[PDB]
Amino acid sequence: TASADSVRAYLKQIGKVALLNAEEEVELAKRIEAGLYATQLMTELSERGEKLPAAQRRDMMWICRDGDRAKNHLLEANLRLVVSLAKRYTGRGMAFLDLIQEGNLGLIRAVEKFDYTKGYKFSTYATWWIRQAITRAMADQARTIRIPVHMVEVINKLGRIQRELLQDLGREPTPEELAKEMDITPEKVLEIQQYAREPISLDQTISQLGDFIEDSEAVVAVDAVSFTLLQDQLQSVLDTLSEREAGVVRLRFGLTDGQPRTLDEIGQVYGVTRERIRQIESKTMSKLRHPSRSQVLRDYL
Amino acid sequence: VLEEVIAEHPVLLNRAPTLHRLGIQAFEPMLVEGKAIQLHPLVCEAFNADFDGDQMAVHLPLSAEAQAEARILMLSSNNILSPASGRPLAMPRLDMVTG
Amino acid sequence: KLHHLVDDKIHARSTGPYSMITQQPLGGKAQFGGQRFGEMECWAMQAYG
DNA sequence: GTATTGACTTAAAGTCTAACCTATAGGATACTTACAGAGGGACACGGCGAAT
RNA sequence: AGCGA
DNA sequence: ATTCGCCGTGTCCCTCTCGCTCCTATAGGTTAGACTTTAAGTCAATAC
Ligand SMILES: [Mg+2]
Repeated sequence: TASADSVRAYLKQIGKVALLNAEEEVELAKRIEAGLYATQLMTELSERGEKLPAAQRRDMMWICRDGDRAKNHLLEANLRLVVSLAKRYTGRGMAFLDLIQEGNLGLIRAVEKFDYTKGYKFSTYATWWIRQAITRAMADQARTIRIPVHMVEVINKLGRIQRELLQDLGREPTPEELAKEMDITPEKVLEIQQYAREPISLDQTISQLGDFIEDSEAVVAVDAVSFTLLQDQLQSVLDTLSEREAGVVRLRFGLTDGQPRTLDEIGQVYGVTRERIRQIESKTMSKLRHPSRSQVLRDYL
Repeated sequence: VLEEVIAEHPVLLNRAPTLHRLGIQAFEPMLVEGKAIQLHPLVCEAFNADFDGDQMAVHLPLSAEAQAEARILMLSSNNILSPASGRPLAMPRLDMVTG
Repeated sequence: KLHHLVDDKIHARSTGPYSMITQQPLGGKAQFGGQRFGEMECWAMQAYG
């Protein structure tokens, strides 16, 4: 047998309960609405309300539990509608079961927000609610990257237009062609193509691509020691100059803590004015541009 | 300057498939004109290497311990006999035997 | 003259590109890569000690 | 050389408005069961027969 | 996927 | 019919190395974009 198919097991499961008709649906809807109002009234009467008479409390609690019963009965009734609807979409989505469950969520929404006084079979409203929920969940859970609904819709419209034009014309149209067809810009079309891209799988057969994936962002393995020696040389050169000049440069360019101190802060910490320090900075940088202080640093670019 | 760095610094010569222990041996490198590794003819037996176009891999020990290991244990002149039967594999063969 | 010319074979690496998921050196002369010091070579080294 | 004041331009924020993405809800005729479309050694789950 | 030892 | 001893069949992990070349409607968040302010950097002259 090898009965490990949850699909067939679930179908066999949902085949147990019988399908219903319009008057039965009206009865169930009335029962659920009455049960909900009963629970609401009992909560209201439990808080600063009234000591519910034993018999009244009893039969209204019965009404509540029976409303829940009817809700569940209806959901069991229309599971088959869910599967029948879900069949069309499968082929471009996830596990069938996921779509079925989204359909069930749409059903509980529909049975929550159904009205019987309009005198209609429940099937249509159920259908629309189901489809809305399925499409929403499919979109939210389609790709490893998330693409919100309106952009999903324009992507689908672009795809349908391109496919029908391929069927009719026979050639793949152009970005300007799709821009004029969809009343949008060619750059927008290009962006929709770009965001339409789906990730490739690191796992493949060729071997796996993961083998040949150079780590362009990684240890350079030479610039590390290069920067170490660089810093050593800068400390040396700064020691060659005056200590005040060296400290001023270190604070100006953040060589001591990584925090770049500016003219007002350095003038404050040296007890002088920012123009004084600007003169200091200009003279020191002019001193540094003199090649004897720069022959040992020129090669570091 | 390359000569000076090279002097007294052994390298390892792997040949796949490394059937047995002498597939890897440590040699003192010396610089040679051209682009082909010049291998001493008398380790051909150990490497099972005829010169019909076979290729070898040069590794490079770095730490002092690795250099000592290559120098003392895996040097060519220190691995003459077989590990199997103790017969010499540096034994002259083929053309030298004919001579 | 056969098409197995030295210029198309000689290869070396001191430090070059690296793999992604595993941090091993890459492979192939198209890249730099290094030589796979494989399991039998490991055995040779252990036998030497 | 070292430390100042008074324009004169400049980058870095701060803010106001805004404008443009983005997440969420709903859509009320009827609409009721997925799909399918090597070989070898070894062990464990199970045929065939004598005994009580 | 193709190829050399 | 259960026990114990045989056979028999079905389902599963493992086998050289190295290289090369569908739509609508709301409400809220985000950023963006430009106008305005301010600390900031510069230049010219100067006195000691
Ligand atoms: Mg050969």
